[PDB]
Amino acid sequence: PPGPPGPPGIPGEKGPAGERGPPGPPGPPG
Amino acid sequence: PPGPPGPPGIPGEKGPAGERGPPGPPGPP
Amino acid sequence: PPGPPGPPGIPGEKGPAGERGPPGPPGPPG
Repeated sequence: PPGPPGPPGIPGEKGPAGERGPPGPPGPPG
Repeated sequence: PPGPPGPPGIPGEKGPAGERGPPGPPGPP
Repeated sequence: PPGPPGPPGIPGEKGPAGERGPPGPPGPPG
């Protein structure tokens, strides 16, 4: 009779980096 | 007679958060 | 005789993309 199921697959890879954040607030008035 | 293939692997981790944004605009007059 | 185990499963899917980064710092003085 055929044997047991094989091992689980390896984990997948880490996902891509997220998007760069938005610009900050305006600086102090000059 | 080997058995059937194993189950699919676990998902990978979510990617890192993006980098911080740039400085804001220069102060206006 | 005892059947050997099956082959490994397929690798997992990748993780999703990361979250957006934080806002930048305040701009420089005018």
